[PDB]
Amino acid sequence: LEGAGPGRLHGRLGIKPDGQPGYTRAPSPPTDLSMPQALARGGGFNLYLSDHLELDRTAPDARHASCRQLHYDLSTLPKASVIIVFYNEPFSTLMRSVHSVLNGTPPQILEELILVDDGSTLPYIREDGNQQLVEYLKLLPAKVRLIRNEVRKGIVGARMKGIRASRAPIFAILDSHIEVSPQWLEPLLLRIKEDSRRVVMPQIDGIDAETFKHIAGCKLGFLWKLMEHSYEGHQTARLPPEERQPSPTDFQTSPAMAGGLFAANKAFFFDVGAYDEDFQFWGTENLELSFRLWQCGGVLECAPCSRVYHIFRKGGSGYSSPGDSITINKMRTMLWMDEYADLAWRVIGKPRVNYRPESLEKRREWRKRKGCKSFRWFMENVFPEGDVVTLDDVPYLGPLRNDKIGMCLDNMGWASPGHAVGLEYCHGGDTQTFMFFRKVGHVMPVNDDEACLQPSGRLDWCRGTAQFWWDFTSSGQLMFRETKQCLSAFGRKLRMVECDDTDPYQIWSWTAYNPPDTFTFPSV
Amino acid sequence: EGAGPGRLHGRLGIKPDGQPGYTRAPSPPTDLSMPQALARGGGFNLYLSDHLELDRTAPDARHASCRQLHYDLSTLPKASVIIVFYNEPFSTLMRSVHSVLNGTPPQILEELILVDDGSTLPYIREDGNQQLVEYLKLLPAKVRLIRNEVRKGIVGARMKGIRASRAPIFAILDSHIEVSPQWLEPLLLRIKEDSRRVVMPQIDGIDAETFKHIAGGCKLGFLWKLMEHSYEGHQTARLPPEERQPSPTDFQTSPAMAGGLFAANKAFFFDVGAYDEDFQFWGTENLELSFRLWQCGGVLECAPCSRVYHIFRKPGDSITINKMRTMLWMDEYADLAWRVIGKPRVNYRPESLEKRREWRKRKGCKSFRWFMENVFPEGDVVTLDDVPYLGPLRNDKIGMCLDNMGWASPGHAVGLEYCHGGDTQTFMFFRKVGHVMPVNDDEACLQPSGRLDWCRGTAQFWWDFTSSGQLMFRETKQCLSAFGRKLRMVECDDTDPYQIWSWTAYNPPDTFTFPSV
Ligand SMILES: O=c1ccn([C@@H]2O[C@H](COP(=O)(O)OP(=O)(O)O)[C@@H](O)[C@H]2O)c(=O)[nH]1
Ligand SMILES: O=c1ccn([C@@H]2O[C@H](COP(=O)(O)OP(=O)(O)O)[C@@H](O)[C@H]2O)c(=O)[nH]1
Ligand SMILES: [Mn+2]
Ligand SMILES: [Mn+2]
Ligand SMILES: [Mn+2]
Ligand SMILES: [Mn+2]
Repeated sequence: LEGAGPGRLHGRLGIKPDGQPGYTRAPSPPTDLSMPQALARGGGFNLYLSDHLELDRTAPDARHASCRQLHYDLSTLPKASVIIVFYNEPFSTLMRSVHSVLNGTPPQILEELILVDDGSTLPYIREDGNQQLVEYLKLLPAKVRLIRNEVRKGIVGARMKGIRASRAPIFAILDSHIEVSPQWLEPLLLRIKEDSRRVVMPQIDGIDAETFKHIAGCKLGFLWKLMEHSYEGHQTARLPPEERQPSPTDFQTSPAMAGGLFAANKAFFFDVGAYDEDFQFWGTENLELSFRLWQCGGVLECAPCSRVYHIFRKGGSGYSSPGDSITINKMRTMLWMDEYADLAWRVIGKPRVNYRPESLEKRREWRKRKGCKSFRWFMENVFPEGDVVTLDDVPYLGPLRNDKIGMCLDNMGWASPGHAVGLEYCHGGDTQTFMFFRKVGHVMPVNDDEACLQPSGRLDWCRGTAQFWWDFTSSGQLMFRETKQCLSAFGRKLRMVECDDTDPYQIWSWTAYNPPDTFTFPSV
Repeated sequence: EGAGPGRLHGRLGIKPDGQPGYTRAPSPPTDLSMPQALARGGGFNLYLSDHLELDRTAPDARHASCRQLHYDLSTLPKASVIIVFYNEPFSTLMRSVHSVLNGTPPQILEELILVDDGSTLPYIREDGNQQLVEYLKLLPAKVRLIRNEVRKGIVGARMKGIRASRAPIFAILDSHIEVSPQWLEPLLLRIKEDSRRVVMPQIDGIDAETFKHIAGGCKLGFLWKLMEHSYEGHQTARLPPEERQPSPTDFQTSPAMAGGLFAANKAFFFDVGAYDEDFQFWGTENLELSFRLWQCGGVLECAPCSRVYHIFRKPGDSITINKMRTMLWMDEYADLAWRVIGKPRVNYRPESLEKRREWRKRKGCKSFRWFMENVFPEGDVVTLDDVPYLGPLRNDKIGMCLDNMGWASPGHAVGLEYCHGGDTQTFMFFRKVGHVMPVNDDEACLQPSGRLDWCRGTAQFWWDFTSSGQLMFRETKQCLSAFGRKLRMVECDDTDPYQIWSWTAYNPPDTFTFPSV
């Protein structure tokens, strides 16, 4: 288009022949607006507001002041195809994303913008509907090209379609509800140019769901629930001294990624394994990629100078996925965890589903023909700062039983942090199973490695502090280091008392965790 | 203690002197009024129960083929029978305990837990005549009484028993029941082979007035009023051919449960969520468990060889709440269930309900769509596309809507009234059976006579809503007309404005958003 300049590097977007925008902008949201139910009608974010906000919405520059003091030679960088996959995404969010990309990315480095309709059922995105999307696209450069799936395949399914259709040496995947900051793609391209084996991910800022205000705020690990988790304080303390507070312009390696939003050399991406194409809908596809990448000769970095705003959803869901899809994706990811899969399996509930075993083994066959390294290696070199680097760091996993009263601890059915622990009759169920992390002395319910027992008799969010460090003595006591008192089950009440090996009420029996050397997947 | 067949636990309830510790009452009076006696007894004739023996033999209701089975008692897991009760009469409560001990081998019965849910009767009291507490001393040690300081409800009372149970398996029973031979043996074997199975005995009946033993429908669905309903005729026909006439000895799956008489592995039960302990007093806890059980990796089966007789009898806010909480497990279908029970707006404890929404997602429980397509695919509404119309049936010519006239119960006539946009003027359509029904009662069906009647899945209730807007009845090929504020059938003709109706389309959201408080 024409009108090129700073702020609209691809020209004035969204103008018809007449010269007036082809987007009917909405008036200010109502005064009599109920916010808690609007975040459901909008599918996670306030849509009355997004519809009233302009598609060419300026956004503050969130990169560090030192990041702006850089220079990139556009003529010497490879072009890249940005891929935006979307399903039933509202018009305002989807176009504001495309606008933000086209407005803030030089055309010299943007080969194309591929939009992937993953079987949307909205009338504006359907080819048997009002045709608002397709019609409006003619008002965008040819770079922007829409492609569809006749049926919803999921993130993995839709993302491969975009990458497979991409034409550039590099692709950059983005969400359909995003806004970028200046020079967001330039750092990624330069980094992948010098080593095609690097998968680089931008730092993700936020667009508030309710207010749409721009909110600011690199190393990311994982939880044994098979969820991404940001490096905590005690984990950043285990870092090498010179990497504990890296500079704002440095590329920092990350054990894991936050799911989507990354750039990668297309050829390499297909040679390090693309995406397990049996992963369904939403799920843990971000870890299988993270684990697989590192073990098979790749690098995962984050560029603090490449920042992108993202609408994290709140009090609502944008789409509906089946209940089994999440467990399947986790089971398949456990293939890359080797012996540690035994623990991951118990945290997610020792589940047994149809994880498509036939195709999962062919990935194991692929894994061995590629010579990919082990997860123990991964844990010892890529994520050595984790609380569980070896399965010896989980010495006890099982019921915490007091023989005197003949009972064991019980989460009372809610393993989520915040509620109180009670004494009940032992039935050997997951509700009465507890594991121990010796690196931080955390006593946690098996089904949630974020909940930690405290002297108060209740669970709370696990922090690697003196407020959660427990000691399991040789006598069998649960001693709390800070106060140096031991936990007693006297009268079916949880109390702290002077430690004393003669008090049978404070002697506990905790099963030892001596799992196998190799995890054998379940049956179907 | 004198043990043998018929009294597998020995002679129960005898004092040291050698005389029963229960004074039987004489035959009920001849000048007895049944309606007044069935009131003092609380549902069942208590004058008779008091005169009936606690060691009352009962006919074996099991199929003759069920008796040709063999169980090795030494290889079966012990089970804790839990009987919860509130203000249950002595005779009925004890005849049950006697029947259990009399018809259950001691090797497989770890204990029998009696749960007093805050009874206020003098015989059940720590400050009363102490009839129950004393008489229990004359029963084996297996029998253990425990109480709740205040009436907590079924959910509250049953959990107290399950938590107090010490056996790998528990069996929940009513306080007014009598068992058949080998009632517990089939259940234990089934749960031993797969701890994920929740097995239910088939329920026979004890008449309330005469106390006759009555023979007893193993497949159970549900209504959009959130009530269990036994598979109707047209529903059993949608079953696969190999399950339309199941054998008397085969275990048959049931989408839902009809009251809380079931056995389950204790560990499994607590991992499948157990019972929403925010459910209050009596209510629909049987469906919330059923939906949750199936979606979270469990099975609900019925054992036709395990039979139990049950004496069927003859606050209000708790019930609406329990239904709201159950709708959490229905996903988008809650929109339909919500309008059928009257768009209620109450304090459903929206806080603790979210902990279930997280609990459900942390467990990876499947969707209600899955449930309806795999567990209850024989239902009349498998998808919300099976309910295409929901709204007033309006005739623009006379400017009126249909009206249930304030009753909605089957049997009453439909009249024509002026549209006010209320629930009494709302009607939904089930396309699998062509039922025109009032929204507040999916058991009432429009008929050509101009009246509602019990919905039966027959050609006698199948309506067709044409593209022109007519209500055509398939059997007679006649259309409904509102000529003269009267409902009558006329030869169909799209040019007649009196037989053209406007019915709102039902295109609900993709996810149900609960109301506020
Ligand atoms: O079956 C699906 C599910 C999601 N998405 C899209 O994938 C992108 C990433 O998912 P999402 O943003 O919902 O994940 P989040 O980052 O919010 O956790 C979004 O544009 C979704 O609309 C898709 O195309 N198909
Ligand atoms: O607040 C209550 C109400 C009832 N029950 C007992 O729970 C059992 C099942 O209740 P209900 O009488 O409704 O059984 P149904 O008659 O529906 O089979 C009976 O033994 C009741 O006495 C109880 O423990 N607490
Ligand atoms: Mn997103
Ligand atoms: Mn943390
Ligand atoms: Mn009953
Ligand atoms: Mn019926």
